Amino acid sequence: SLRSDLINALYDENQKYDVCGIISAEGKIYPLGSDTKVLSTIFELFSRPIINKIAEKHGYIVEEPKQQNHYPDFTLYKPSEPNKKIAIDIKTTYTNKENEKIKFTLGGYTSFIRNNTKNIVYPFDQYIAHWIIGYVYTRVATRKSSLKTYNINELNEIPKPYKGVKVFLQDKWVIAGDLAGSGNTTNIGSIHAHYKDFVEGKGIFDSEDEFLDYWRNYERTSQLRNDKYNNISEYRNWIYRGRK
Amino acid sequence: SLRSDLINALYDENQKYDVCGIISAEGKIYPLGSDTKVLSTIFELFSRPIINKIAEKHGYIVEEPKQQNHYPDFTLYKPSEPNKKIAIDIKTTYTNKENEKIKFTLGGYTSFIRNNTKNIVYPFDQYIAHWIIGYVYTRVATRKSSLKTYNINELNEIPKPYKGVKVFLQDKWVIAGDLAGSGNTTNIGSIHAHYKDFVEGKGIFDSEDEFLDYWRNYERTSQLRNDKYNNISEYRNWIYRGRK
DNA sequence: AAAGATATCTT
DNA sequence: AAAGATATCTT
Repeated sequence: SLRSDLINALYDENQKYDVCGIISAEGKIYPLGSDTKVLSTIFELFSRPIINKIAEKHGYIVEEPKQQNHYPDFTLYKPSEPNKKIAIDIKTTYTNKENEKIKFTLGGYTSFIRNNTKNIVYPFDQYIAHWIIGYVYTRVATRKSSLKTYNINELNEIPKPYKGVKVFLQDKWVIAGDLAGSGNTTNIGSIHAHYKDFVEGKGIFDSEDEFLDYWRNYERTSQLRNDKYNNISEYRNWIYRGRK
Repeated sequence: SLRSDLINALYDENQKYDVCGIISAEGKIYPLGSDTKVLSTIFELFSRPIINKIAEKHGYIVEEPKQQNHYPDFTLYKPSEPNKKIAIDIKTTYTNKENEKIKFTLGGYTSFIRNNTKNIVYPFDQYIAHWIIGYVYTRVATRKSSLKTYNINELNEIPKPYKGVKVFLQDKWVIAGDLAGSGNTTNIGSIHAHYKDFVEGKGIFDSEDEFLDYWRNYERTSQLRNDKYNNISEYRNWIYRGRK
């Protein structure tokens, strides 16, 4: 299927290629920096060709946003099936050591999930799937990156800002947690777990319907949350009480 | 001076080189996307070797943040004078057609300017200068060709996501404005003007001390600013009356 | 944890 | 404009 083909293509491409710099039209190469600010950008760009190739192979049109603060990174759909759109978002995070627990920010909880057309390319109801392509990289111990330029002959001598990279594709609701991923920017937080758990989808919500109800009624501050719910257990008790 | 040389080098490099993609150690090239999240990263990386080259020529050490989310992008200082550090931050914004008005977000107003060691590499009082290297690019619409990978022999064929790029170097206080650049993320806003005004330094503050005082006492919401000041005129009247 | 940093945009 | 979106991190 589209999903299985995309997952195979992602593993393969990632296992074969290692990004090491930005290149100019004149052939001069500039090395990469250490921060996720740099790496999330690199992984977004690395993924575009893969996604588009697999999508074409299945008769899916691929669209990127026009406005810069609009979700998702990629909207896939067949012209004949306008209400069966697939949303793909690329998310990045790091680990200092290979077997540590990681977590992702999974998007705002006050935008499109509460208002059908807010900050989203197409109305939220036109999407039948929301996939997360997550990249996890291990930072290198050296805090000092290279500050000189290179040429094509020196590609093998350019130091990489990451030690290793792992990728996965998974439905957003399956990996969503019950604690916010950010405060002032009100993001949904993912489960705090090992890479394997994201791959296998060991989440906390019983369904996508529960995931949505939880995040649509989550309060912004703990003060407001204390009289409602602060976690999954409390949310379920809140349902029992009659949503009050 | 360090400053004249740095801007001559940036201006020169920008005219002779055009970034067109990221490259893998295997020689595969991936095209660039058209949003600022992407170009901001590219311009940061493009600037690094130039800043380091010019700094070394003048005997300065160049240091990048050891921790993420710490200002500034580059800290320059002579070993013999640790308390006269220079902060350089790279900022990017876009324009839809050349010669329109632009504005930048100039960093937070509730972190290091109010608390000497908050989110900054070295205590704020050890910096004698805060320079902003600003990049302005004219946005260009993404085409189908940008969604495939390329080879080294095709560098000149890869489409660029920008039509033109202008660069300037100026002191932060000089180009700082009196209105916030963001709400929930409390950023200082720059003057809203044409590129030449940034190069020339036609700002609104009379001194760096006025700039600091204004932003150290700027309230976070218009409700709270109502009885204090919302702009430079009201701030000056407020100062005239005894800060009441 | 929760709250508020990092950079920049949109209406 | 002011306020709150986009992604992610740290204390």
